[PDB]
Amino acid sequence: VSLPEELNRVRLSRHKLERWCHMPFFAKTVTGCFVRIGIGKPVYRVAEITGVVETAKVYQLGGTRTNKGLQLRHGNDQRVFRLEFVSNQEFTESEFMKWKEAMFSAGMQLPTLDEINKKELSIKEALNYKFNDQDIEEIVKEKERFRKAPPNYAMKKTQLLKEKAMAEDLGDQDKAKQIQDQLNELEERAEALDR
Amino acid sequence: QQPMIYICGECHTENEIKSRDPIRCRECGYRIMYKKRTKRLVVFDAR
Amino acid sequence: MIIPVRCFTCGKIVGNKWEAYLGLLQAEYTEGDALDALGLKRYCCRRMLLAHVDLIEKLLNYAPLE
Ligand SMILES: [Zn+2]
Ligand SMILES: [Zn+2]
Repeated sequence: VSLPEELNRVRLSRHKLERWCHMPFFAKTVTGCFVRIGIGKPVYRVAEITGVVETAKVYQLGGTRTNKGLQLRHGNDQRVFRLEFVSNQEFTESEFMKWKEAMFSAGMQLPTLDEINKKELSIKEALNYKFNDQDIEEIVKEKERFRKAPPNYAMKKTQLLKEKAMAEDLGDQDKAKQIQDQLNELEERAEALDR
Repeated sequence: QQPMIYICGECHTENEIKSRDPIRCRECGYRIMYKKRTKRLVVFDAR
Repeated sequence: MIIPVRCFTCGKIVGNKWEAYLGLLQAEYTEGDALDALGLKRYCCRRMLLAHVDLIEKLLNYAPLE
């Protein structure tokens, strides 16, 4: 592997990562590809995807929002990164040479061309993967975990659910919390309607 | 390359649903979703 | 469901008078006076503002998103 054009085949752009924010096997299909993480002025450094991590900071990336990190490493220098800093630009000649030099200095053997050839098909086959298994439930659970509930049309459904939970729960503290949450939701809905 | 995009019932969020797949919203999870308007030349005469 | 654009019988433009008619009714005027204040002489065109029902509001309550 000595060309940039062949190396850009497995480059995971910022638009493709938005479709696997909650798909399983994220540590298998993603581990192996390279990304053009932006460091910051326009200089970029290619880093290897060692694995997957989870950050405690929740940030929104356009439409969706994820808090998962990405444990990268460039030769020897490693630290936590985020999926929002990745750029969509392809590996330039200067950055390609910089990455080659970093790999040679770090002693990490360059991945063989056949390795990239057989790895680039992983993303292609995962993209057209039929969601026949019970993965949609986990996806929706993860999405709703961070995504706040009131938005946008489920206000009445959420209010009914809160009332039902409060009625079912015989505890005093839980009842008070449910009543307070219901009152807050009703007040927010009234304010939105008035606006 | 048309994955037959749909519109969630209550989320009013787009979804990509292909054949032999469950009909549910990508988030929350509902069982209702409508289609999107055609792209054809919808031309009326203001008569 | 929405104010027509023209009087069925006459043809005089009446669509652009619903907001004005509502404002005139709101401030102080009465219908019989507001109608001629807007300039609706023929009784055929007055039924447009008197009889018209405003359902578009109820329709807008069912906001698709947000
Ligand atoms: Zn759903
Ligand atoms: Zn008339």
